[PDB]
Formats: sequence, C-alpha cells, structure tokens
Amino acid sequence: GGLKVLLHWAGPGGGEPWVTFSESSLTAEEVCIHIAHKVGITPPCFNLFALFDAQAQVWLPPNHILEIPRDASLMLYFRIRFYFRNWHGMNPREPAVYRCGPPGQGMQLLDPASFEYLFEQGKHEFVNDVASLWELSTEEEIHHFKNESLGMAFLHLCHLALRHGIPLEEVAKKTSFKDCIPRSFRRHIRQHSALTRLRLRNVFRRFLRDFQPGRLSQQMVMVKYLATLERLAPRFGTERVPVCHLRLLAQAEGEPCYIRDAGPPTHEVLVTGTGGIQWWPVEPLWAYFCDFRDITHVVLKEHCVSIHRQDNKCLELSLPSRAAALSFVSLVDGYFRLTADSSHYLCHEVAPPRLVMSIRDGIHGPLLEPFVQAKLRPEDGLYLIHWSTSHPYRLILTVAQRSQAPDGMQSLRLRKFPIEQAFVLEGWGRSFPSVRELGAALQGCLLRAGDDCFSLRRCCLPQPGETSNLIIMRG
Amino acid sequence: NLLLSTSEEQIEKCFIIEN
Repeated sequence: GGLKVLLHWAGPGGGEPWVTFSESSLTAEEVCIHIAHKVGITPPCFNLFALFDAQAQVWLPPNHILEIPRDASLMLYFRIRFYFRNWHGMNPREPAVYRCGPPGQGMQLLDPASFEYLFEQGKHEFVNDVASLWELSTEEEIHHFKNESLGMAFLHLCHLALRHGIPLEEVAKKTSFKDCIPRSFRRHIRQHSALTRLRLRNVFRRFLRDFQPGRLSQQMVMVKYLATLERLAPRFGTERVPVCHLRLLAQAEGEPCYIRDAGPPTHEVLVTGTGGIQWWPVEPLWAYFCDFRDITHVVLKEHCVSIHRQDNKCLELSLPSRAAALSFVSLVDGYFRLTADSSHYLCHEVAPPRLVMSIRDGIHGPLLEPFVQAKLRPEDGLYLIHWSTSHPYRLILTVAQRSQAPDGMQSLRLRKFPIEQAFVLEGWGRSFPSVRELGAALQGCLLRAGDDCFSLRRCCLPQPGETSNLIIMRG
Repeated sequence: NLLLSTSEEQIEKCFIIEN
C-alpha cells in the first residue's frame, strides 16, 4: 500500500514515525524535501538528508526515481547522511566546523529540528552497534565502553523525562537501561552471570540517584549524548565503502573506466566531511586521496567509478553493484556541494534535480540577507532569484533600494518578491514554464512596489566557489 | 546559540511594466 519511509523522529506535534507516499513516481529529493518540511527542518539544512535502503545497505542518489506500486516493498529511512564530526565543538583535540560568516549569526551547521533528528538517529545507531563491544580487546577498553554505555543510557532516560515532563523515576520504570545501550552489550549481559546482571542493575540505579532536577536542559542532554557518541563511535557519521578493485592512475598515461568488450571486497574507501577521501586494503593505515575541493569531476560507467583530482591523478574503483556506485558517487558529490561549490555537481548521473534546474535557470540557494546585499550593492538595476530560507517551494526575486541609515550614512534596503509554482510572480498576471523563461521576460522590465520603481537590468548569477552560509567551513 | 536561528523573508506585493 505505497512507499513507507521510516523516520527516527516525527518532528514537533509528533504522530507516526513514517510517511507514506502514493504518487506514481517521485524523486528521492522530492521525498526528502517533503519529509524535511513536515519535520521542521529548514531549507539551509535540506541537503544534509538522504534516503537509506536498510536492506540493500545503499543510499539513494537525490535524482533516484521512486515508483509506486513497484517500490511499495522498499525499506527506506530518512536520515542525516552529510555529517561533520565535532560540529558541536566539544572535543578540543579536533577542529571546529561552521557555515561561512557575512563578508568583512547564521554560522551554525544545524537548525533545531535537524539537531533533534540527529539525536534521535544517534540513539538508533548507538543501540544498533555503530560502536560494538565485540571490537574491543583489553580489560581497560571493555570496562570503559560498558561504563560509558551506562552513562549514555542515563542521558537517554534524562532526555525522555524532560521531553515528556515527568520525573526520571517513572521513565526508568517504563524504559530499561538495556534498551538504551548497544545490542552487543545487551547480548553480553544476557549471556553472562546472574550476579553481573544484579551488579549492572545497581550501578545504573546509582547513576539515577546522582541526577539533579534543574541542572540540565533537553538541548544540553542531547549535545552531551551526541558528543559522547562521537567519542565512543569513531564510525558514527562516517561511511566506509567496500570496493572490489582499486587503482591509482595518472591521467596522461591511461583512460580510467575504459569500455572493454563481481568479486569479494579488496579495499574500503572512507569518506568523511572533515577528512575527505581515504582508503585501506581489506599494519593497517588509511591512505589519503584528496579533499572534496580537489575533485574536478567523477566519472561513473556501469559499476566503475573514477574520481579525478586537479593534478590529473585518478582513484579508479569497482563497486559491488550499480546501486552501490550511485550511493558512493552521491556521497562524494554531496560533500563537494557543502565544502567546495554550492552551484556545481561532479557527476550528471546523481545530480540533484532542483540543483540542475537552479544551474540552468540562474537561481541561488537559500542565501542569508548579507550575502544577497554583497551581490546587489555594486550597481543600480541589479537583481537576483534565490530559494527561500524558510519556505521549501518558494523562490525570492530580490532588488536593492537607496536608503539612509541612522547617522546619515547611505545604506542599502532589500525588497523581496515571491515566485510560486507554472511559475508565477505574486502581482504579475503572466505564468511561465520555467524560471529561466520567467527571468528572460523580466529582463528590461520595470518593477513597481508601492510608490517605488526598480530597473531589472541584470540578474546576478551564482559564481563557482563563491562563499555563503551554504558553505561549510572546516576549522 | 548552538543552533541556526529562523530567517523568514518579509515579502511584498509586485507589479510589472513591460517593454
């Protein structure tokens, strides 16, 4: 009965942690935008999210065509895919992360709803062994992991107490610490001694007694939980991709992915927001390939991927399937968008449809006010179109007006007009097929707002590598 | 502080003169 997309959080208001889609065909992007909006996620945060196929263990590229009834049996989760370790800035041993600030706040990576979704997703991955007890060897590491997992289960229940507005003791009786710890630790407890069970129960009941009502807020419990999860789980917020073949090649010595007239994994390629692209064979050490800003393009031919660096060196990869190659290319392309270029994509095979449209129609992403001002200020008659920073389906046509700030010093006043979709500008009797068509008609015309007039002389276009709040700066 | 503040555009009613 339709495509059921699973949620880790239903957003404010709540309800069923899923969204069912009945439309004959939809893109993965349309799905994510619809869900992001329902959950309260804002437009500057939309591109952090993607759809994960939990059974096939692949993510969908944003141009993936979902079809109903054909895909009614797919098990998909809506999740944060693009992650920056230490974004909260709680580990001093690693750099900070922020959105570009105004020229010469809006610098925070996440909005309130993206943070709460991240926390709910983190709890799911934690319980699902993103950090396994089995991966440990020494008594010191095992003891630390168990004690930390109990502290995490304590934070999990404290949050629930605050969220539902009930004391910690009534939460502790409805929810067990065993349901808030990694599954590998839960299995360990069950298989081990009855006296060890009694002891862990008493250690946890003690953790509950050292709780102070009014000491911490819901937000502080969440940040600490997430920051502890990062410390416990080095794999959390990262992706390790298995490949069947891996080669490094210099371009002026051969063509990669060449058409010629699958096997067990030989390597893993690691991709992280703060560390770029690394690899290792399956004594172990991650070799470094490049950062996202070093990539010129990515070539995808069947299940074969080629990552091209500016110096013409290539990382050639054979993935287990076409769906695995599309998952992988959309991971590299998604981090490239966030760290290097808001208005470019590395491979047409996985390009976000809303971005392809934006590039051809000369539309900017959800830019904050100081970035649009820096674009309109050079000349009179300048204008631009950008996606709204609050509304997912609204475009903003913007002009700058002569104004006088307090002191008598000449200032700049912005006038914002909405374009809605068959794109229509609110106040103009015409209707257009594309925004490029609506913008081409706009060229040379005169805009009237109250008693003021504005010459629509030139449309500012997105420039390659230009900094804005859409760019994520790695400290 | 930790999180992205809301930013809604104040939008206005248009009128276009052609040629």
